Amino acid sequence: LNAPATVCGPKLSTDLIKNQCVNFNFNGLTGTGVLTPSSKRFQPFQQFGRDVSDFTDSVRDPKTSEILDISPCSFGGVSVITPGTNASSEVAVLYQDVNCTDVSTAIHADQLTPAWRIYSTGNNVFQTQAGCLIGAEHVDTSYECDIPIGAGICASYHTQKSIVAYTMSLGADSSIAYSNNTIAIPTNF
Amino acid sequence: DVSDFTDSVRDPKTSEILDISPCSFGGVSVITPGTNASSEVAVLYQDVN
Amino acid sequence: KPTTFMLKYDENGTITDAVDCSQNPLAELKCSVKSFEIDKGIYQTSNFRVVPSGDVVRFPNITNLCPFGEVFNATKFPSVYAWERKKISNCVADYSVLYNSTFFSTFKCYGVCATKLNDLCFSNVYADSFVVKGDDVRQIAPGQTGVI
Amino acid sequence: PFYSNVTGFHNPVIPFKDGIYFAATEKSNVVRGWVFGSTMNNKSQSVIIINNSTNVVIRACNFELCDNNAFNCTFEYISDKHLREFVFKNKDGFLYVYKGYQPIDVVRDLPSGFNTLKPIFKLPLGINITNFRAILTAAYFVGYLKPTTFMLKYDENGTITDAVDCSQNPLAELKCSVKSFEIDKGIYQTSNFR
Amino acid sequence: TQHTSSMRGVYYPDEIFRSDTLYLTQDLFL
Amino acid sequence: SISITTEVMPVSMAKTSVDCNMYICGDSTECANLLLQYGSFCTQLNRALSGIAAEQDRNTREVFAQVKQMYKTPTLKYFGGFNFSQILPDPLKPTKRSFIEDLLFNKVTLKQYGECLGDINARDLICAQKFNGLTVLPPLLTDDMIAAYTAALVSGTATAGWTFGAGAALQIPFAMQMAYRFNGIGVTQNVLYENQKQIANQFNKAISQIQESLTTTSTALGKLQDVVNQNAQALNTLVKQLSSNFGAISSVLNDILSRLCKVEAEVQIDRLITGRLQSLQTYVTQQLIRAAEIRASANLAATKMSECVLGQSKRVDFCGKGYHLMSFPQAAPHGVVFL
Amino acid sequence: LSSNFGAISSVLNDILSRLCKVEAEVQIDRLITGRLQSLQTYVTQQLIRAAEIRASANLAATKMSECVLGQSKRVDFCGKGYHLMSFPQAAPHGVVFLHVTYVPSQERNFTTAPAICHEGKAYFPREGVFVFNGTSWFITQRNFFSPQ
Ligand SMILES: *[C@@H]1O[C@H](CO)[C@@H](O)[C@H](O)[C@H]1NC(C)=O
Ligand SMILES: *[C@@H]1O[C@H](CO)[C@@H](O)[C@H](O)[C@H]1NC(C)=O
Ligand SMILES: *[C@@H]1O[C@H](CO)[C@@H](O)[C@H](O)[C@H]1NC(C)=O
Ligand SMILES: *[C@@H]1O[C@H](CO)[C@@H](O)[C@H](O)[C@H]1NC(C)=O
Ligand SMILES: *[C@@H]1O[C@H](CO)[C@@H](O)[C@H](O)[C@H]1NC(C)=O
Ligand SMILES: *[C@@H]1O[C@H](CO)[C@@H](O)[C@H](O)[C@H]1NC(C)=O
Ligand SMILES: *[C@@H]1O[C@H](CO)[C@@H](O)[C@H](O)[C@H]1NC(C)=O
Ligand SMILES: *[C@@H]1O[C@H](CO)[C@@H](O)[C@H](O)[C@H]1NC(C)=O
Ligand SMILES: *[C@@H]1O[C@H](CO)[C@@H](O)[C@H](O)[C@H]1NC(C)=O
Ligand SMILES: *[C@@H]1O[C@H](CO)[C@@H](O)[C@H](O)[C@H]1NC(C)=O
Ligand SMILES: *[C@@H]1O[C@H](CO)[C@@H](O)[C@H](O)[C@H]1NC(C)=O
Ligand SMILES: *[C@@H]1O[C@H](CO)[C@@H](O)[C@H](O)[C@H]1NC(C)=O
Repeated sequence: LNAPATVCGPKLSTDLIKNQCVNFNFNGLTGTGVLTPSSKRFQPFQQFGRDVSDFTDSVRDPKTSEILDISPCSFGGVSVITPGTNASSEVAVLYQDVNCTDVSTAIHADQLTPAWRIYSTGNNVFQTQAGCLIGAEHVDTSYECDIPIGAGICASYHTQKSIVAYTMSLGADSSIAYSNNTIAIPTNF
Repeated sequence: DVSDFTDSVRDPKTSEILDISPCSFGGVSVITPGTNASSEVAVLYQDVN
Repeated sequence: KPTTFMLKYDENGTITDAVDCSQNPLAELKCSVKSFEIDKGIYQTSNFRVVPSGDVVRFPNITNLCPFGEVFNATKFPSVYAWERKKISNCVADYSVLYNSTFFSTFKCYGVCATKLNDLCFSNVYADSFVVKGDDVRQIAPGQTGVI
Repeated sequence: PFYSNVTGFHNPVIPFKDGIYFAATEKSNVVRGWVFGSTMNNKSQSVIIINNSTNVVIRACNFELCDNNAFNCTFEYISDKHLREFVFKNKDGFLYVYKGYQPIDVVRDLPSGFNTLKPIFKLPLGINITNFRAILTAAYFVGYLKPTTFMLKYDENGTITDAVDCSQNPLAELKCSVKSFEIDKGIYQTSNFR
Repeated sequence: TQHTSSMRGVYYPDEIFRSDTLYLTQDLFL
Repeated sequence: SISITTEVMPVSMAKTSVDCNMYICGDSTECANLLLQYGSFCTQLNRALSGIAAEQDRNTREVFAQVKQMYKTPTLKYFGGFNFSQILPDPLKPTKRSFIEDLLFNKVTLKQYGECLGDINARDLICAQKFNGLTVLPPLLTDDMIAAYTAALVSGTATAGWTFGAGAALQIPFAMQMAYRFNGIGVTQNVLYENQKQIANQFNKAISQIQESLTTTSTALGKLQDVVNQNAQALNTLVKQLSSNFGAISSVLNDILSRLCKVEAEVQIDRLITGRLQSLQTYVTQQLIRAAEIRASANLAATKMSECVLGQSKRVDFCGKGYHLMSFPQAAPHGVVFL
Repeated sequence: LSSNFGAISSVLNDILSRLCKVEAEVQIDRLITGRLQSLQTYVTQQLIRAAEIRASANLAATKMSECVLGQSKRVDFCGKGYHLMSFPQAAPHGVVFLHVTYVPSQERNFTTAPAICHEGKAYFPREGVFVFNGTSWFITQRNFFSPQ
């Protein structure tokens, strides 16, 4: 592949699919990812584009000469939030650093790798900066932090109980006013 | 065992269960007062009867 | 079904309880910490992937076959001191006619395995042809010595 | 290499050591063509790369060579002031040609500046090249290539706009070691001496 | 009709004595 | 004379994580089955990185969350002639920080990290990933929370003095508190009460000089810069090591899997796997060693917050050059600045 | 010890009992490399953890020196409040300190002045502050109300 490819084997070419995680094969260059339109300006002797870790990130379509960007199919860590087995058997799940639509459609289409047989997403889907939180209900009151999730978001087991996710409070609020001719002195200990 | 060691066996003639234990091993320490003081030493065999 | 289980043996060696390890997130937590009772907190258990949902094959507009027969089944072959270079380009090559026959005495591929040659594509192919002595065919190899 | 010595000609059999950088400052297309023989006789194979006014013809045969017929051909290819610059390199039986162009005005001399050269073609002709010669119907310059390490800067669009030769100065080797064009004040370990 | 298999169909995986542990195994289970 | 001096302390570093299979094997299944032969490598490595990530939030919480009360910032910021406006938040300003904190955040300069940063309020949150499998996790306390902590500390110092670190807050005028601190350093009270205007003027001029020295492009915050640089350097090395072949015919798994058949392919993949394991182990060891040093620096920052902001100290040169009177904290990227 | 690191088995006796010596030596080399890697990793982690335990023990010794054998003025070095005295108790692999502290309580509001003027001269307190009940001016100490 020093030049555009001319001597290939017998294979059937298909149509290209965008905005979807697919297996791809461009002139013998195989992989798995999602293809998007690109804004890169290739020169006519250039056929694909490369990363600093020898990963191909852009490619020229060998039927229409269109430049496409390749991105990885989404992956990450899974965290389980529990209030203790002695308290309850309910859990919440954090999918770290991922979009909530990308995991909700994958769950509903049966396309995630940790596939759980008895598991429902429900209507408690909530986007954080740490990732996507499923199974915890967002409330507007603020408490001290019980189980840290991240970016100012904490979780707890509150009230028929349920797991709740809130923004943490820094402390008790109080105002003492500066006056320039009064002092406060303790009378006991 | 958890580290894939066999710790018991069944006798292929009498059908009796036998436990297997390692032969006793450990560390040896030498206690000296110094060479210029004396040439006698004491020996500690660590964790053994 | 092919699953992972965690079994609990008693002090007398019988299985008294188990967890099916792909039923729940809580079951996977119990597998991960290797316990039946969990304290309060948050625990990293595994990694998630999204399964691919399609297939895209993309190859150039090539229709012609290319002359392997007019390279191998050729009347005249030159000397080894004056070999000839031929270029194969713009073709669909089969490669099955080479390793599907017992006609060749020596068939050795450097860099590739033979049956993998049919799936992957090249830019162009170069063919060198000559006639050599019987015991000099082992000198046609990388890093060899001899007069050839 | 940067700031190296090049020979200016205002048609000897010039050697071809490890590849050349050829430049020409023309106004009426005087220098057109080359020949890349070994002994410049009919006893050795030689390739001519000449264009006639529309068409570029490359031919590799045994040639009689004139100054001031053709037999045993093996390769043929036919295809359809200011500064023209070329790079010729030859390895593994392949002859690589790179070409670039630049508008200059006049002085008498090769101007100072930066310009980048794009590939045109590589030929699968398996011969030694130890000599070359230009084909003339106004000056041309010859420099020689050497195995060096360079650091190149690709911009936001993908064009090489700047470079450093890592064998020119201690400062250039420092820039190649820390991978930057700007250096803070201090002392830095760069390499070892034998 | 269809019913549910509430924690049924567990067998001994091999011919090895084990005692007072928790053992993880991967095999064909119900 | 009254002098104000700056001390810069690093508190925390960046929290990082790696997908061990995505780094070593990508999406291959042959590589995964081969990596299964090494036992529990990825699990203990994720465990070590998770321990470091939790330790960083523990460091930040120990340094900054020392008050139990969130004292509101006063409307008037002129206490006895002492001008507190540049170290307290401005109500008519979009950011919720101080002037000096804005300068400190502008002074410290911060790809392929694989993290995802954005704004959640304006829906300007983007998460894009990389094929190498590296990620940077967000801190538990946001920058506004740390700014609120420092604002509460400065307001408690300006309003209640020293008493709130050792009990309940007790109000006192600022000139009487300053006279008590003059008594603490061994000078009598009439020295302050008869020279109050001069002392206030010197305090104001020193405050003005700090925010000029922090504007004229100095390198006083280099201790905070070095930490950032160190992280980037280490992580960049972990990327570039994916381009080495370690004796194999290529550094990409897909080529070896696509042009070789199984028996030779297993040998080449084993050569790649060994080198990638070694690289990742080296990275984890050096991150643990750097985390120990960050922990010691954060412990020193916590004890300086306790003994110089919530009280007056007698230890020589522990906080400042001279006889210590009082001290003010300011939040900085990954650290704290004491005045 | 249950991993085989690419060898045919994780037990040396099986490899030595069902294989001949050269191939057995190859498999034993595969096992040896992995077991050295495991032991090296364990020792490195133990050294890094020993450094942290040593720092904690240094802090415990300076607390025992400055809070049990004396009374300290450093804020929050030993408890919350004004330190009076401290007692040590032994714990498994550790020490527990019981700090006794004085906590002020039940504060009152007073009107205060920096100085008073008797006959054209200024008067400053030696120890305390000037306070005003509602009728007369007194002088007190800062941490406990006792008017003089
Ligand atoms: C390849 O074929 C398609 C349709 O058959 C056509 O649209 C396209 O332009 C062709 N490309 C080239 C490079 O011939
Ligand atoms: C101080 O408090 C104690 C209990 O904490 C109480 O017994 C005592 O009477 C109080 N003193 C006064 C003067 O009220
Ligand atoms: C050592 O062994 C002897 C004989 O078995 C036994 O009598 C003795 O008590 C042992 N020593 C101990 C248990 O300290
Ligand atoms: C084996 O141990 C269990 C645990 O208590 C006990 O209930 C059971 O009776 C024991 N088996 C026999 C045969 O005694
Ligand atoms: C060309 O190289 C030689 C040897 O390095 C050197 O002596 C000579 O000065 C160079 N040419 C010019 C014009 O400097
Ligand atoms: C000169 O150009 C003509 C067409 O313009 C071409 O046919 C001919 O081959 C060229 N001459 C040589 C010697 O190649
Ligand atoms: C052309 O080459 C052949 C061998 O390649 C040689 O025998 C012949 O003499 C050459 N032609 C001439 C005219 O010498
Ligand atoms: C890339 O090309 C565009 C199109 O003219 C131009 O506006 C832009 O400045 C170029 N980028 C750089 C870095 O010069
Ligand atoms: C306090 O300082 C600020 C900034 O230097 C200034 O704008 C303000 O007027 C000062 N307050 C006074 C003089 O009361
Ligand atoms: C999730 O995807 C939707 C649709 O592409 C997009 O509008 C949104 O910004 C994404 N959110 C994140 C956090 O990436
Ligand atoms: C008296 O004490 C109360 C208790 O906090 C306080 O609210 C009030 O402001 C004080 N009085 C004056 C005049 O400051
Ligand atoms: C203040 O002190 C005087 C003299 O001891 C006393 O008579 C008066 O009652 C005190 N004030 C109050 C409010 O108790």
